[PDB]
Order: sequence, then C-alpha cells, then structure tokens
Amino acid sequence: SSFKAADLQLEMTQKPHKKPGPPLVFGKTFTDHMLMVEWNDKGWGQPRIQPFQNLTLHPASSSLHYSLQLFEGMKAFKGKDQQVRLFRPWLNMDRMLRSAMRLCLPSFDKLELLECIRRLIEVDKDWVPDAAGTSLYVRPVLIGNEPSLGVSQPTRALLFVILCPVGASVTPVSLLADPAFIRAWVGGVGNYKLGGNYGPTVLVQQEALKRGCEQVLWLYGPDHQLTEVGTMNIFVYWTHEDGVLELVTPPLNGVILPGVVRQSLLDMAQTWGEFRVVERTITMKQLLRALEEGRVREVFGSGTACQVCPVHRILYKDRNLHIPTMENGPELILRFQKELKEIQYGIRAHEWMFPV
Amino acid sequence: SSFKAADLQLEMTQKPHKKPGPPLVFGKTFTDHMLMVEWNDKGWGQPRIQPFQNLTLHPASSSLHYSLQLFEGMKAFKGKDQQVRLFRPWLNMDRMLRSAMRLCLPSFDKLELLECIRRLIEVDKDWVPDAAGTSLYVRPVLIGNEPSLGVSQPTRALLFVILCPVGAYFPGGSVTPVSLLADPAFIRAWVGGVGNYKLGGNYGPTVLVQQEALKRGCEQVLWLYGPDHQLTEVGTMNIFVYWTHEDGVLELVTPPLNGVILPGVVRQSLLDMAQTWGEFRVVERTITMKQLLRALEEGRVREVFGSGTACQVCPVHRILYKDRNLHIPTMENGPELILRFQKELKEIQYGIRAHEWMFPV
Ligand SMILES: *Cc1c(COP(=O)(O)O)cnc(C)c1O
Ligand SMILES: *Cc1c(COP(=O)(O)O)cnc(C)c1O
Ligand SMILES: C[C@H]1CNc2c(cccc2S(N)(=O)=O)C1
Ligand SMILES: C[C@H]1CNc2c(cccc2S(N)(=O)=O)C1
Ligand SMILES: [Cl-]
Ligand SMILES: [Cl-]
Ligand SMILES: [Cl-]
Ligand SMILES: [Cl-]
Repeated sequence: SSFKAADLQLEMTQKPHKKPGPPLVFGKTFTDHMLMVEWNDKGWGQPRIQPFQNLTLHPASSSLHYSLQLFEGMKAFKGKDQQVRLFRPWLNMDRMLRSAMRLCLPSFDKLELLECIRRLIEVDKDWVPDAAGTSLYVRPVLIGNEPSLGVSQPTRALLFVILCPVGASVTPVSLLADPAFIRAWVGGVGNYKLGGNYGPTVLVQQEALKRGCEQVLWLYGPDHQLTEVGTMNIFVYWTHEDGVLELVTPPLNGVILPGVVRQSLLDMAQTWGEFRVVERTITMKQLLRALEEGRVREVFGSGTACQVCPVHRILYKDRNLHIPTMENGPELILRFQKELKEIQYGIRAHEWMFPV
Repeated sequence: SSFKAADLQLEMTQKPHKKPGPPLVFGKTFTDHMLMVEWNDKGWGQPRIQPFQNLTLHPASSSLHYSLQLFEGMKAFKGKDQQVRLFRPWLNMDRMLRSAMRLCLPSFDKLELLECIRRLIEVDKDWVPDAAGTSLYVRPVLIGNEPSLGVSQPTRALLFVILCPVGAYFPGGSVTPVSLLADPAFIRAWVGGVGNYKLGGNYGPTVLVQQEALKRGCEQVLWLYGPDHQLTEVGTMNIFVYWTHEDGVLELVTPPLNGVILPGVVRQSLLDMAQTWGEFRVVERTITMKQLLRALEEGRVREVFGSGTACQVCPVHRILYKDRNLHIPTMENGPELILRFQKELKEIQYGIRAHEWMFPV
C-alpha cells in the first residue's frame, strides 16, 4: 500500500527562517520544511512537504505510551560544485523498514521514501552547509498513533522527516566500562533503531560524566564483551594474539546496531587488502593482554554524527586504561576520515553517494 | 520543585462527550477532562484540569525519538453508595516517580499529583461506572519534551492523566481462563535492564510477540528468562503459582523483584492478603519450567494465574511450551484461591468493607 513520491504535495512556507551565522549545535536547529505521511486503515495517504510544524497527537497515542517509535539518522553533504549528496541512504531505508517490521508498524517503499527525502532536501538545499566538516543531518521517524490504551498492532501511524544543519573527530574520548549497565540483550531489540533503546541510556551517560568519562562503553556478557560506545559501533586496530595485524569490530549477533559507517569502514579496509578485516567478539580480557603486550594501535567508535571517534581512555574496574590511539597517528582513523571525506564531498566519484 | 494542587486551574468542557450507552472496550473510551502539567527550566508550571484534547508536540520531541516516556495504570471504583475510591494509589505514585528518575525526567510531589488526580476524577465522577466488575481506569503519563535530537536529560517535560470507564480487559476476563505461549526465544527484560520500570520502551517490542502467540493458538505470552526458563510474567501481568512444593508444603509463589519483574500493585496486594491469612506458605522465589512440568505430572499444581490492574486475577488453563501443550488445572481446583482473592478484593474495592487500601475521591 506504499505512499508514492508522484503524489507528493508541496506547501512552501510563508516566512523562511534566517539560516545560521558561520557555532551550530547538533540537532537544535531545524530547517524550513519537513516530510509528513499519514497511515490508517485506508493505507498510506499522500506524502507532503510542509513548513516545519508541531505534531498534533491524541493523548493516548501509542507512540507515547508503548514506544511504537523508531528513527533513522543519515547525512547529506554539499560538495564544491554546490551539489548535495546522501551517503549510502539505501542502507538507512533498509534498516528503517526492518525497525518498522519489528514494531508491527506499516511497511513502505524504500525508494519512494528516499525520493520524498530527496525532494525535501532539494526544497531545503540552502540549509545544507558547505563549510569544512559540515553536513545536513536527516532524521526520519515512524511512530504508531493508535488512539487507545490497548498494547496492539496500531491502525494509525505517522512517518515524518526533519533536517538539521550540523557541524561536528580530532579529539579523543574517554569511556566508562561498567558491566552493571546493559544496553541490549540477545533475543532483544538492540539491533534495531527503536527509541526505547535510547531513553534508558540517559542516566547511564550521566553516571559516566560524574565519573569523569565522556561516553559509555557498553559491555555484554560474563566475559565483558565490548559491544558499542555510546551510540557508536566500536573498532579495534591491533596485532591479534596470532601475530596478524587486523581491524576487528564485534559481529552482528543481536546486541550490535548495524551501523552504516561501520559497514563502510569494513568495506573500505577490505577493498585495500593491506590487513585482516574481521568481525569477532572482543573481550576486556583480550584488550588488556593486548594493551600490556603493546599490540593495540587504535580504538575508535563509528556512527553518522561522529564518523570516526578516537578513544584514548577506558575507566574499567575503577582504574584507568590508556589507549594509545592518538600516539599511533591515529593513522587508520585519519585515513578512514580522509577517504570518507573525499567520497562524501564528491572528490572521488562513488556509488555510495546519492545525488540530491 | 513541584506543582501544587492548590494552584490547580479548572477549565470545564463546553462540548461534553456522550457517555457510553448500555459494552465497554478497555482503553478505547475517554472521559471529558484531563490533567495537564508542563515542566521546563522555570520548574513545574501550574497544573490544569482541562477538556480532553490533543497534545501539541515539537517534531524533535525526545518523547518520540528516544522514548522518554513512562506511564501508570490504576483504578477508581464506585460502590453502591456512589462513593468513588482509588485502590492503593500511593503505590502507583511511588512507582511513577521511580520510573521518572530512571529516565532523568523531572521529580514531583506524589501527594500533590495524587490530589490533582483526585480532583480530576471528582470532575468526571459521572464517568465512573458502577455495574459489577466495572471501574475507571486512570492513565497518568510523564514524557520528555526536548525539541532537540541530542540524547540527553530533557529540560522540558509533560505530565498528563487521562481516564477510561472500563469493564473487563478481554471477553470472559478474570472468569474464563487463558492460554499462554511459552517460548524461550522471547525476552521481555533482562537483569541490568529496565523491565522493572513501567516505561513505554518495554511494551512496543512485545506486540509482534503477542501476534506470534495468537498465530500459535495462544492468547497471552508467558515470558521466560534465563537458561533454566524462569516464568517471569504473563503478558502485562505478574504470575503466581499455587501448588504443593517439592518439600511437600502448600505454597503461593511468585517471582522475586530481581530486576526483570515489574512490581505490580495487585501482586503486592495478593502477597499482602495471603501472608496476612497465615494459612499457607507465601514466597517470592523464581519458578522454572522444569519445576512446573514436574509439579504438573505429580498433580501438585492447584492454580496458576496472572495479576494486574486490568485483569486483577487472571486464571491460566494452558501453556504451550515449545511443542508440548500443557494443561493447567486451575479451573478444576475451584479456582478456590483465585475466587477468594477476587471476593476479598471486590469487598475492599467497592466499599463493602472500609479499608486502609482505599483512597476516597
Ligand atoms: C545509530 C547507531 C550506530 C551507528 O549507526 P550509523 O548507521 O553508522 O550512523 C551505532 N550504534 C548505535 C547504538 C546506534 O544507535
Ligand atoms: C503494569 C504491569 C504489571 C502489573 O502492575 P499492576 O500495578 O499490578 O497493574 C505487571 N507486569 C507488567 C509488565 C506491567 O506493565
Ligand atoms: C492495554 C493495557 C492493559 N493493561 C496493562 C497495560 C500495560 C501495563 C500493564 C497492564 S495491567 N498490569 O493492568 O495488565 C496496558
Ligand atoms: C544526536 C544524535 C547523535 N548521534 C546519534 C544519535 C542517536 C543514534 C545514533 C547516533 S550516531 N550513531 O550517528 O552517533 C543521537
Ligand atoms: Cl550503499
Ligand atoms: Cl543485525
Ligand atoms: Cl497502600
Ligand atoms: Cl523492583
């Protein structure tokens, strides 16, 4: 029953907002327009681009009671030629549909939404900044909207998309590694980008700050597996226990969100063929031995907001572990950053980019 | 640092809803008014009772993106004397504040919100039905309302309360027993998670699982946890087993509050009543499928049942454990204990017997 971009409805604002002045804080500033699509028992309605406006919801909306909500996060970059491109948007649409199905929310056509998103970004092109290291953040959302307190498959839903000009990497982060905090469980929904996975992390992150750390290192299992850092996937660049240099990141076994940047770093590294690229469980036990034996070169997080984020300290069992990421260049990090920048800003042509 | 009931602003409705005629569907019908209190950097605003209306929310509202939401559920009952009473509402206030603290949502004064809820139900008192087994379901909600995509402690929040006249939760509710799907592949909660808080995030993921129970011929989900398949909860209810234990003692057992169990008000009440009676052992202990399978084949199980505000005591007659279809003899055993719990709750709830558990409206 998918909505169609052909049926799009445009309604331009009466009074555009004054763009930012070359200090942009992430996700606070929004653009003039937004996409909105309604679903009900008659199926999907016509998508519309409309001025950025509030949502009107029935107070029993299942979005607000039973967390029938999921989101996405992706970026559009403006090249020198003032051309704007989305990075691997198809993977975000893929992941959004899976999230949708997990919450019994309505199915939709991935290319239709991608086209609607394209048009929306097209309409707000001038918001997309071109300054170094800047981008447009795109936040699609699908929430349920059943006006009743039954916990059930909804018969109403809203799909909408907002846009944020953003700025920001160079500086590393410190992590709190405390196993009392568990982000996701095998058989759970940690591998889907559902709102309910995030709310509970707010307190945990406050604890990390009180303990002088900047982010949370999410550990899993009795053997303390490194799963993710904050809202980022985790990569370790080391010489492994079998003497072979490798880039490792935990495998998609259910507690890991399959990042787009994660997959892209795996793709890039493999393409180079210069070292082993593997998806494997990483335990604190292995990390310690590797640190004491000097085999660790870099540790970083990956995610759309902070594409490659160096890690230099992990506070584990009340004692600080130094991570020599910044001493080792960080060569791999900077190399990852350089190529992604070349691709994203259109210096190198690449099928990963989708032009707006 | 809290709204005050003394500052309540009343805005009566100018378009009153037609009240239900002579068949209530749970959670679909709403009363004329609602409670509403906003929070921001200046603190709690003034509370208001206003006509039932839509919420206006910024599109980046942290309630919709990062699930900064929690809710409660409790009942008001009208006795034959027309006096309306709330069942142990203080426990709901206690639990709501714990949820709020877990999601870094703003604190409030439990006794002030309770008074505000009293004032709200008082306005809509004629919505409270009085037919047998009817009540008014009270749904408070607290949500974050930050118009920012950062995952962080909100600087804006929204506390509201809506009301539903209700009958039974499902047709033949609390009378006709239910069947459960017990598959270990499904996880509701985990130690170190937030399953022991009444947060919206715990419920959305269960919809698909409930569909799968229907698909396999069952009505509710028996949530198992751990290697040894512990019976945690049934649907949105706590689970109780009344049996003769392996040590030959007749006991009422329910899983303990170790992190994967939502501390139900009805649960606590059933434990309180049973322990007070002093007629049989009453324990909080984990319960495994192996213990249940073994207790069944030795004919030691009397009654298995769920508890929760919407279906206070819900009998269970069947459990599908993987491919093994298990018959639970709850109904052939009276269900003597279920009936006694129901009878005593009713007398307390509809004002037959004055009791410290009832808060008058
Ligand atoms: C969004 C997200 C990521 C990374 O996703 P990208 O698709 O690379 O932006 C990693 N972990 C978690 C928990 C996330 O929510
Ligand atoms: C609300 C709830 C219960 C029971 O709570 P009561 O306070 O007894 O209504 C049990 N389990 C879950 C998962 C719940 O959400
Ligand atoms: C649709 C309602 C039905 N009832 C409950 C809900 C949520 C949490 C607990 C319950 S309970 N404990 O009242 O069964 C949603
Ligand atoms: C404000 C944003 C910051 N970044 C992310 C958020 C949520 C989910 C994933 C991310 S990520 N993976 O892009 O860092 C919140
Ligand atoms: Cl791609
Ligand atoms: Cl996956
Ligand atoms: Cl009490
Ligand atoms: Cl608890």
